[PDB]
Amino acid sequence: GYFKIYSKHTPIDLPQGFSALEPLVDLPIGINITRFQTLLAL
Amino acid sequence: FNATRFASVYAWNRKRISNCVADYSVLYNLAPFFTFKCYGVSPTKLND
Amino acid sequence: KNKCVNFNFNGLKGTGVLTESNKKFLPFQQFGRDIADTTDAVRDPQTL
Amino acid sequence: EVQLVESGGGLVQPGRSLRLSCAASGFTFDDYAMHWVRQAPGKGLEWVSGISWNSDSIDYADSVKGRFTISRDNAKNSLYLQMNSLRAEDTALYYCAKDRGYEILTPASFDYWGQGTLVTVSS
Amino acid sequence: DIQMTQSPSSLSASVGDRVTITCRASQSISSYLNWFQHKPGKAPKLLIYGASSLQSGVPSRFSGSGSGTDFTLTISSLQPEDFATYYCQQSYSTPPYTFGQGTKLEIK
Amino acid sequence: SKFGAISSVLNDIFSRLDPPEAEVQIDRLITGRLQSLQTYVTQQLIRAA
Repeated sequence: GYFKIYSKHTPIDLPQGFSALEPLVDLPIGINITRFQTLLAL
Repeated sequence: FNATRFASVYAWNRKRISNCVADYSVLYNLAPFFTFKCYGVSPTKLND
Repeated sequence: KNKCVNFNFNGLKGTGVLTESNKKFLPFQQFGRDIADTTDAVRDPQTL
Repeated sequence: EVQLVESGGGLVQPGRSLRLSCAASGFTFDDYAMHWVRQAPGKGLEWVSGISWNSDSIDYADSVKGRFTISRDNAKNSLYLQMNSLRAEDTALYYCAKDRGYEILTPASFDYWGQGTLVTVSS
Repeated sequence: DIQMTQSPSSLSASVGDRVTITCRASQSISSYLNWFQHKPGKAPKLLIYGASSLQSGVPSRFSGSGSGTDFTLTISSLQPEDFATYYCQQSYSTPPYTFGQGTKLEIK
Repeated sequence: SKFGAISSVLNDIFSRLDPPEAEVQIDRLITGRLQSLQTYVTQQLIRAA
């Protein structure tokens, strides 16, 4: 029931390297998720 | 606990508690709560 | 600090000497362990 | 500390109809059942009628069936009692009490009361 | 149906006495009775809900007891503002919330 | 290794449980650690020989 969001920002296909993502935010949501879609700006 | 009405067992209601100090002596010292038996933690230790 | 005291941090009891630590915890990392899986570094809830 | 203010009392001739309102302010009203009860000038208390938290379960006294009607407006936190076809034996003092629970016919009884309003049915 | 009887009607005592009042039922109601105090000049107030459960905010001097067909209320201190009429009400039988007769209390 | 107990820390068992079953948990942990230490000593004796 918790939505964990991990984030990492880097100054640069996928580049070759190793970078651990720190735990950013926990969300006490407790819902079901089966699909998703990103959001852009025109 | 002092809620006037409860929900049915199939649609059981869930409430999340956080960011507060919890005192369990309020629950413990009341006679009507007859069935108070706990799993994995001794009730007397809840206060600490 | 700097003497053998019985400590209790958030229900975690123990006996030891609390000293300054140079370890750089992640801003989120709360507790700490070692190679031997023993709690050797901790963060005070009152003062970060 | 809860308040129960009642109005609509007075004196009417037999066979007429009058209207009572009872407003509460000291507690949450959307989840409590309410009752109207009667006290004769020279006798004890008697129950009259009752409505639940919502207008689903409604009860009237046997002696007053088919004559009196109770209503409830949750938005303004009040209930109402319309008295119809009054007789000479309905000149008592009526109290507007609140039930502890939410249903109508429960072992739970009236918790808080309010000062009764006096009505008279005579010429 | 159900019938409630008040064995005493008027009782006299002093400020330093202990008084008891009994309410009898026609048949068993399973300890589902309530005790109400009614001052002659203001709105009546509940003293006891259930057989022996004391309502919040009232002095602990009053004590209710009894189960089955008979029930009893007792005052141990008799403070000088305890003058009122006491009623016993059942909430278990098919007749909804039928009340018993009054029980006058006077101090002398 | 918890060795079958609810936790591998004695202080957690003390602060979380009453004596009646804290005793059982502590007994389980004690017998497990004793077995491990016995195995270590037996291997040490063989290697010493």
